[PDB]
Parts: sequence; C-alpha cells; structure tokens
Amino acid sequence: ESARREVESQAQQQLERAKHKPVAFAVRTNVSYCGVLDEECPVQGSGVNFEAKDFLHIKEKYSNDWWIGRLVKEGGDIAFIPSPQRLESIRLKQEQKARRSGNPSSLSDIGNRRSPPPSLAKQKQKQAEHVPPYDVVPSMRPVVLVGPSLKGYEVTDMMQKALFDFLKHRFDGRISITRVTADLSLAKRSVLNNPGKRTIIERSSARSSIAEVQSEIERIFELAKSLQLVVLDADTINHPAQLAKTSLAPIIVFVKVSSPKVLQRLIRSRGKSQMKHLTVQMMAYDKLVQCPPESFDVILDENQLEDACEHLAEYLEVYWRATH
Amino acid sequence: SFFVLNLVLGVLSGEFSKEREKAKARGDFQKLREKQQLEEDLKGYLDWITQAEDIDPRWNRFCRRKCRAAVKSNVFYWLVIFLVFLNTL
Repeated sequence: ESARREVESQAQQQLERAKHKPVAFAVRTNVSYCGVLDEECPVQGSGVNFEAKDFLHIKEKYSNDWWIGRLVKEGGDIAFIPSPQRLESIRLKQEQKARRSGNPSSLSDIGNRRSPPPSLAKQKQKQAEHVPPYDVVPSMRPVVLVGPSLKGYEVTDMMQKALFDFLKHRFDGRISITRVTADLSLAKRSVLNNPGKRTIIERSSARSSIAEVQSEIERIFELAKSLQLVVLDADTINHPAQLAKTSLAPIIVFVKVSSPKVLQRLIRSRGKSQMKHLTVQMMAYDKLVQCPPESFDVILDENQLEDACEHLAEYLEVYWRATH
Repeated sequence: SFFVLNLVLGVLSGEFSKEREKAKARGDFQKLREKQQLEEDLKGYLDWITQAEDIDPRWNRFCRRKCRAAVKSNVFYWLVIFLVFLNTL
C-alpha cells in the first residue's frame, strides 16, 4: 500500500521541524471525544479526549479539516485538536448512526412512516442560539481577584494593592498590569450582527458603553501573545456569574475572609463613614462564596502576606513555566 | 494524713472531671475556641491592611518598610532578648 506509507509520516515530521514555532490564539473545548473510532488524522494519535475547556493555544494554519498543534503542560511537546468545522460537522456524526434520530420509534412500530430522518437533526437548523465550537481566549488567561467587598471601596482594593506588590515583585519581567474602567460583566461580544462602532450615526445602540467596553478586548486576547494573565482593576465582577459566560473565562482568585466576623473589625477599624453601604460589603462578600469555586477555583484563606502571597505564587509558578 | 489526702484528691478530681464532661456536652469550649481564631485573624488580615497603608503611588517607604522588616527580622527579636538579659543581670 503505497498510498498509506508515502504520506502517513507527514505529520510526524512537520510537528517537529519548527519545534520553536510560536503559538498564538487559544482554544476552549466543550466535548472530550475519543478517537479509537474517530481517528481520521494523519498524526495517528489516539484522539482528542482532553476535557471541557481544555488548555491549549494554537496557530498552525493547517488544512480545512484538522489542526495539528501543541499542548501546554509540564512537557512542551506537540498535540492535536480537530478544526472547528470538524467538531461541528461530526458532533452529529457520532449520532448520525442513531437509527431513530428523527421521530420514528423502535417500540414495535416499524413501518408507520419510515423514510429517512428529517434533516433538522443536522446542522441545517441547530439554532439553540447559534453557539459555535471551541472558543479562543488570550495567549494567557485573564485575571480576576474577587474580594473582600465591592472593589474600590476603602478596604476592598486595599486587600489588592498589597497583594499586587509581591505580585509585581515576582512579576516585572512578567507583569502586564492594566486598569479597566469598563464593565465586562455588562459586556458580551455575542451581538446579533454588528456592535456599535460609530459615534453620532443616530442608531438605537449608539450612546452605549458597548463601543468602549469591547475596545479593550484587543487590549486583552491576542495582545497577550507575550504570555501574561493580564491582571486588572475591574470593578465589574462581584460574583463569578456574568464574567464566566463568554470567551473571557478569567482567572478568578478569591481572597477568603473566613467567618463573617473578622471582617467586622476589618471594615469598622476606620470608624465613621465606611458604612455608607453597610450591608452589601458584608452581604455581597458572602454573596460570592455562596456559589462554589471552579471559577474562583482559587481560594486564599490565609494569614499575613508572607504565606498568603505564596498561594498566588505557586499557582503561577507551575502555570507560567508549564505554558511553553 | 497521706492516704486520706490521696482519697480527697481522687474524689475531688473525679468530680471536677464529671463536671467538665457535662460542660463539654452542653458546650463551652466552642466559645473559647471560636474566639481565639477570631483575634488570630484580627491579628492577621488586620496587619495585612496596614501593610498596604504605605504603598504610595510622605516619603516613609524608604524607612517604614525597613522598620517592619527589622522588627520581624529575628534581629530585633534577639537584641531585645539580650537587653532583657542585661537588665536582669
């Protein structure tokens, strides 16, 4: 069989010739589908059974069917992920041979209407919300440090300025700080056809913050190509709910305040004034912990900075190195 | 005098234990336990708030940042011990 042998090793050589090739963009998976029955690849690899929202960033402009790539971990080896159209057209192929996929039943009623199943069980409609396959993210992951209360309110960011000092000490060679005065929790690029771009065009969505809140999507995303989670001051996420829907999916770090009794003297130590909002700073705080991490999967229950900063350090100590 | 005092000690200790066991059953150690962790964090986070008091973005960062370090440098902890030993001497 000259056909199989003459090409099969094509992928093996081209994923190692430019071993120093620089990665770009990113991928956020949703289905870990194996490849013993779904190989269809020149790499001869087993499959793409990685995870939902897997960690790998890819730029190799391969054919219109599959995308040979790289996985970021302790090893800097090369990987493989199917092209977005491949996962789109095959997410029904794994259910294409599902016999009664249209409407006929196998419940002893064989011959009622018969006929091939309707085309609607394909990508002819698929109109839940027209949600695409794997989503990109920056060359790094954006950062959120939720806690202890509504950011910018006395103590709130003062728990972050101290946390950003050793951070910038470990960084500054890694640092990529920015301060965003725009609401990502009120920002979603899933607009219908075209977001607002003009200024006085006299449209129904002209005097909207969407124009100046999507403008820093470019200040994030592929701008992170030099590798950097990119922290921010965003007074946007007081709960990991609105942020973790779109392609952002940020690094959510939760500084724990333990029981709702140590923050009393933490916020009342300044005496008068600080209770302008009263409840929320001690209500929005446990309104966060309320839900599970996974988003703020990072938790920071720790005393004086000396070891408290270590939790941030050890997270990014492995993370930064294992990303090349 | 010795046997009798031993009996008194035994009967009193077994009676104090047979009341601390009741107190634990009702619950009083929890108040002491959950109070010591409270001031532990109030000695904790509340020092962390003061560690950001001098992050200046009027020139105390040159010296006050070293004052904190020196106090917890195991040098200002041994110097004071030596001074206390001298005072005792």
